[PDB]
Amino acid sequence: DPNANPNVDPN
Amino acid sequence: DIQMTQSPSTLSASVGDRVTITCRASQSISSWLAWYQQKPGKAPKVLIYQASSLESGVPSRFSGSGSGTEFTLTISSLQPDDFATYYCQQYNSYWTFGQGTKVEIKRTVAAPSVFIFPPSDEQLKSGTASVVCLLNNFYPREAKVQWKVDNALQSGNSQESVTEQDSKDSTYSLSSTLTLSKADYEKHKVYACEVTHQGLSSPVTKSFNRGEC
Amino acid sequence: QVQVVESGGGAVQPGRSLRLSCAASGFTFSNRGMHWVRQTPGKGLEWVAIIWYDGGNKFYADSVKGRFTISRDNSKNTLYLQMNSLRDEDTAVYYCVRAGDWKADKYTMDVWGQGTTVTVSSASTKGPSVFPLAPSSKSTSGGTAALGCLVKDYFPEPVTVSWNSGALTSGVHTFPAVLQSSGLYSLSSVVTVPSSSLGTQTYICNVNHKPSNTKVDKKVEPKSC
Repeated sequence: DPNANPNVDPN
Repeated sequence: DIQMTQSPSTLSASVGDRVTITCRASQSISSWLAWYQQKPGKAPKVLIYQASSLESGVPSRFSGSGSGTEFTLTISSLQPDDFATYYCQQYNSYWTFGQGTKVEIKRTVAAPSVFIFPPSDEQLKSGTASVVCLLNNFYPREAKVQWKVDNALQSGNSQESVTEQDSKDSTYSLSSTLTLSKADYEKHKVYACEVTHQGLSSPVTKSFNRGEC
Repeated sequence: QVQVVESGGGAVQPGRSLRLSCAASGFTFSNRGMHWVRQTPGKGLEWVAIIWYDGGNKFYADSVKGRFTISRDNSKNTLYLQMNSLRDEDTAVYYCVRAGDWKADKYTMDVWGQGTTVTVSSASTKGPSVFPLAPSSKSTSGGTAALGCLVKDYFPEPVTVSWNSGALTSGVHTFPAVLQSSGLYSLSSVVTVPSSSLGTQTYICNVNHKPSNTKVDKKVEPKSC
């Protein structure tokens, strides 16, 4: 998904 | 692809008025709607995300509402710094923006201060003479600026530019630039700018004689 | 401050290429997704591309598919946009935008840069000339003096003007440029100051025309007339 989280996701 | 439609395209309001901007999505975007604020020549800044969440540092007079296909941006008490264009944006499928709503501010009449600048010696050395007439911090925007050279009204050798409304006092400023060749500039003596405006009881004229500066 | 600064925009001929860069500061660039967005007066704001924090996932608007490429160098805190096969409809202000990190199912963008202007054109780049608008009796009224700088004959847009290296901002009006009949632009920047201190204060206009890498600092001297 292009609208999914594009940043670091630690959890 | 999801299309966003804003209404109205432009609105005029006074300080203290409640402003309501609407944004409609072509299909449901749930609460995935962001609002941005952009001032002329400046970058957009985010105000609201997830339809109603206020970003850190954004004044509380900005409120967002809606879900599905209908959304509203509300400015509870319009301030001079709220002069801007506001854009909605869906982030349900990729990112698409509305066309924007320009917010202009009505205020009291303010007469301009008038200044005139002869051409610089540096530019005259290069063969061109630019004469600049400045109208500072006036309202409304309508103003008549006429060039007179040896008391003769000019036509076809001037260009005007006006600023956007000021973020603090909601006024305009305007420049009128008379451009002549060095040879033509030296054929005449008196250069004058006459300004007519609602805030002036009678026209204001600023002038100089070529060679005194 | 969270900040992104675009660079590289200028005049480019149709069919040729141009690379834009975006310098990030004030946040951990390596941990954020990034966008390119462009703006025009008519078609408005148009999303161009996105890239994941690690440089892997990339998505593009159909309008630029096969011609534009997004990339990033996390060690240099820089975002790139390689633009090939440029057309007239690619003329716009190009913004580099940071992805917002608000916890949710969907994600968008928060902080934008000042923008860089790409002008697709066959006309040549020309740096400006800067002339003083000196304060005098003819530009003084009610204890206030006006002064400024005239920036003439440049292409393409834009020119930016600061005063005293950014330390002077109150009372400044930098006018929108006008289009001269030659196809070159011109603008002026003015400021109002106390007439009482023209003898002791120094007013310098800082003109930058990044498309031509022309930077001019002009001290505006008062005239004795």
